[PDB]
Amino acid sequence: ATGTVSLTDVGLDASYAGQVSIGTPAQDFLVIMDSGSSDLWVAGSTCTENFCKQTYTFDTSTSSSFITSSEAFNITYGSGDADGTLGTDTVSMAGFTVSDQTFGVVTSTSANLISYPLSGLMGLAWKSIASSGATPFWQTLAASGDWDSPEMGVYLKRYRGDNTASQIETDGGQILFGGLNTSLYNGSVNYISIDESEKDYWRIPLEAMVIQGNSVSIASSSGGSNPSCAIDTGTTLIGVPSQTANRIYSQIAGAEALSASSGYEGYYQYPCDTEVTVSLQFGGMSYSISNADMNLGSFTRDTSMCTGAFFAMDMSSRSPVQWIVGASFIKNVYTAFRYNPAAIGFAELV
Ligand SMILES: *[C@@H]1O[C@H](CO)[C@@H](O[C@@H]2O[C@H](CO)[C@@H](O)[C@H](O)[C@H]2NC(C)=O)[C@H](O)[C@H]1NC(C)=O
Ligand code: NA
Ligand code: NA
Repeated sequence: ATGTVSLTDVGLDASYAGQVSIGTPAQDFLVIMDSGSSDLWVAGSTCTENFCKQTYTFDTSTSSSFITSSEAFNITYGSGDADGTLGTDTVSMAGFTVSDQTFGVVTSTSANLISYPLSGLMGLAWKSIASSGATPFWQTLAASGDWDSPEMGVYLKRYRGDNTASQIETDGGQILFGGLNTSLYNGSVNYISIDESEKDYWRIPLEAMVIQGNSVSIASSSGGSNPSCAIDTGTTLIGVPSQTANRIYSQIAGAEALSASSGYEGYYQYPCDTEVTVSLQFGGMSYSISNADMNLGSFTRDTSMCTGAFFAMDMSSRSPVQWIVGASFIKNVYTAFRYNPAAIGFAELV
């Protein structure tokens, strides 16, 4: 079989979310679809955080199939963390069901992790990085032979650069579970193979980067000659090692690091009237990033300067990834996440 999740684009390409349903009878939630993590969680109805007061929450007491657990749930993202306890219940998405899906019932988070209309997050990466130890929903489906083809196809719609766009766009893209949507891409899919040691994040090697026509050195202390890049639908921008970010912005005349005084340490800005030409090389092909994705607008009162989508994020030397490649990149390609043989594919959008 196949099944489609319609995506809502929240926050001007900040987060892409789809509907999950949990419990009996079903309780429905809009959750971040996150190819950079592997746990499902939803804000619980007992949560006393302010955001929980203003969004839909999961009432464990009104699900007749809910199996409680005292086991703690704790997950950390680059943007913050979420805590609560594990639970088990029937979960559906895209017309599929997992009867005894383990997930987090969250009752605290770091400030501003999520808000209305979101209620949680569904991890689309591999079991080995699931904090809960549970097999991810998507992975159960793939492993069971339920899918026509063992892959997920992703389209993220772009609103950044549209001056009349809303903070909630329900026409936000699509995830196809169990195949690729041939109406949304053109030409052949270029698959980059992922070996058995790399089934954690969805990650692939960066071969090269070109900005303003200059090939940037992508060597790093953590990642050696070539970084391993999380292809991460759950992040907004492109996070890279500090050294690499410095090198990137050195290729744009007039670029400078934003001071920590601004409140934007790790970000860089450059002249707003410079259209930046930039591509990332994966699997022997260059993939362009449109100027509408690259230019985030002015972050300070100096309106002649605009912030770029690449930012400095030094990561744990315990991380297997040195780049986090978010929606800023992904909006420019149709993306296939292939379970078997394990691979990430890219195609030109139609
Ligand atoms: C592939 O993507 C296309 C384009 O988004 C989907 O087409 C829509 O499907 C719905 C109902 O299934 C129609 O009512 C819409 O009018 C279609 N939109 C357009 C622009 O044609 C299509 O459903 C997707 N296919 C799969 C299998 O997910
Ligand atoms: Na993530
Ligand atoms: Na420099």
